[PDB]
Amino acid sequence: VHLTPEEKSAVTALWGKVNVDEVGGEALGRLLVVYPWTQRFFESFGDLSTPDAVMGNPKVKAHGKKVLGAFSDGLAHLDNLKGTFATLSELHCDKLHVDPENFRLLGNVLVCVLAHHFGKEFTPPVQAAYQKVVAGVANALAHKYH
Amino acid sequence: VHLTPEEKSAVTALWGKVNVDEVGGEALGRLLVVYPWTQRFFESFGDLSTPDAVMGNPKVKAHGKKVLGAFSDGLAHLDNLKGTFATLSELHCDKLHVDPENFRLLGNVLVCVLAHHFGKEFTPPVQAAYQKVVAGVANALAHKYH
Amino acid sequence: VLSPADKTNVKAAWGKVGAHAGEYGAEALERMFLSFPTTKTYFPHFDLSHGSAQVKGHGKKVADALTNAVAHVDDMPNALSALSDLHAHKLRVDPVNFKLLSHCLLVTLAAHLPAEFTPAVHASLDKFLASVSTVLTSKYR
Amino acid sequence: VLSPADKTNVKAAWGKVGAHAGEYGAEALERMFLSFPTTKTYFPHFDLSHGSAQVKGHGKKVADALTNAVAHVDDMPNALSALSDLHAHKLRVDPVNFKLLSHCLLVTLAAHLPAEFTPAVHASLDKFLASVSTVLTSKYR
Ligand code: HEM
Ligand code: HEM
Ligand code: HEM
Ligand code: HEM
Repeated sequence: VHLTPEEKSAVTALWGKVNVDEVGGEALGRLLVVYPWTQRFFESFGDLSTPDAVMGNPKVKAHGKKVLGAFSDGLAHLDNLKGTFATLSELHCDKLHVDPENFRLLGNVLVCVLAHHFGKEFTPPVQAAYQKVVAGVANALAHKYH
Repeated sequence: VHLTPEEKSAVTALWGKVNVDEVGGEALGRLLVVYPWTQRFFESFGDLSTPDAVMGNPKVKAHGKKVLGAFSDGLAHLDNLKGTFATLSELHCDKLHVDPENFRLLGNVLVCVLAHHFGKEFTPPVQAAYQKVVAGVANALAHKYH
Repeated sequence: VLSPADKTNVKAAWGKVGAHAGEYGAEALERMFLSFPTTKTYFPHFDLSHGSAQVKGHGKKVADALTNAVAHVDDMPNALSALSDLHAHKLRVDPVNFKLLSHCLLVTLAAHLPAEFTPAVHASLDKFLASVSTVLTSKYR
Repeated sequence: VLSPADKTNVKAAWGKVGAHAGEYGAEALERMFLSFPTTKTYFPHFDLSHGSAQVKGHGKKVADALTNAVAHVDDMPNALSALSDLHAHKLRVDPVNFKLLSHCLLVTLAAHLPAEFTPAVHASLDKFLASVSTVLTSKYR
């Protein structure tokens, strides 16, 4: 997708304050809470009973970090996204059996974590730009499912 | 969206026996009947309450033909769909203010009318080629929305 | 909610499916696995190819629940409670997938019941299933 | 069904919003017209300009209906000079936009109420607005 220069720089600049370890963990844990059925992948993690142990599990944090990190790469490939995660779309599919709705799910709770992180700075124009990213990124990662 | 040499043949070959006029007013009619909220763009046609009235509404018929008419001409250029529909995308958004989710609902109703029409001739592999295509046309009419 | 006329069109259309119900089952599924590839991420244990007996047996079970469902149309939340707990808790199958099966199922009925699948019956059938899907996702959170 | 630990979560969250309700409604709306440009197809008769007295006047009503919902958590519709069954018949808004409004009306609350936005109060807020969209889309067909 193409991004209006200032709408592309609102992404660029805001990302630089994001504590990817705090937001990465909170993005995944807050997802395992809110959309319960998303745990069908995270059974190896362990204790996910109450939303408490869900958020505090060192595996949830640990995996939310490398989930956000890879996101933090498509942020450079802000033109051709497919030729980036296409690799991970093979994985998440064939080998990992992951339903693409859950990616679309991640992008939205992430939009909320950021707004819970930057409060007022997360204006509507900035959220909107960050939507163009997450939706398009979600589709690139779920391009060739067969 | 992507298709393949053999899928195109199934699409094109199954489209030859199609009576665009007929199925056009057959699909738009059954759309307005299964999803009656789409009638918000049609106060200017007449009685649209009872299904008898919707189906045999001369104005519904006249417009089904126009839509599927312009739908048909889109199959020809199945390698450049977003381009082919760039001017109808802008007209539906700016001029008509047609929520793009109508195009997806219509595509699903159009696939039922095509299964209803060909019976066994509309096999699973024909539906899958046809779903791709109708999803393809829907993303193409929605591309110019802002 | 299903209107009285809806409840009449559903039983009238299902009555006509008959012994073929489990037959249409496997077909709605195959059409789903093939049309929406994403749907087969929930079947790593199933041979999903065509001809498959597993894709057939299961379709028979999918047919049986819509029959029990048609049988208890005024009490679906109690007749399908068992399955709802199976899909949300033990299967954890994302709610956006049922909308996917209900479509293939509907197309499958447009292919075998051309006489009965009128615009009125089509609509009542898109309702009945949406109501089933709903019940099946009641217990997700 | 909203568990009892949900109702009390939703209640404290909105009470904390206090008078800010209308302020928030209007903000979720503008966030929605920006992030989800398709939603603008329903307001082509609204002054959609920054600071508009027509959106703020609309965010108020939407909040007044959300406060009434909360204050009758056993019943969700009916409000203002025309709701009741307003959306289903007069507006005819595609069910798909209801989930988009709820998202934006949650990022608004995650922005202004970072202390009561624990990842548990978020789940209740989510289940709540989903139950409201489910009630407003109740008699559509
Ligand atoms: C859209 C953002 C995402 C990115 C870029 C991403 C990235 C990753 C990477 C790099 C791997 C790990 C290394 C490997 O297995 O070879 C992975 C695996 C996996 N992903 Fe994602 N993922 C994302 C979203 C998803 C979603 C939405 C789900 C949640 C339901 C998910 C669930 C998994 C699971 C369970 C694995 C398998 C276990 C493992 O990591 O080894 N991923 N992901
Ligand atoms: C996927 C197929 C679709 C295509 C190719 C398409 C095509 C067209 C065409 C060619 C026109 C004429 C515009 C003009 O006068 O320049 C039109 C008008 C219009 N379309 Fe679409 N359309 C599609 C779907 C829809 C849907 C889903 C609806 C809503 C149920 C709809 C509602 C409208 C409206 C409100 C008008 C004008 C109606 C009239 O005055 O007769 N269209 N469309
Ligand atoms: C439209 C409503 C649906 C019906 C009528 C239905 C019905 C059933 C029934 C009757 C069973 C048998 C349980 C047993 O006795 O073992 C079952 C199992 C299952 N269903 Fe559903 N289901 C529905 C939709 C879905 C959808 C859309 C999916 C996902 C694509 C799905 C996935 C599963 C899975 C994975 C199993 C387990 C099969 C196994 O491993 O043995 N269901 N369902
Ligand atoms: C789930 C949250 C929703 C609530 C609580 C809500 C609330 C309201 C309220 C209180 C009214 C005013 C009643 C009156 O003036 O008589 C109304 C009107 C309306 N709603 Fe909704 N609404 C919601 C969702 C939607 C959605 C999602 C859309 C579309 C994006 C929408 C579009 C409209 C429009 C166009 C009006 C009429 C305004 C006018 O032109 O006067 N609403 N809504």
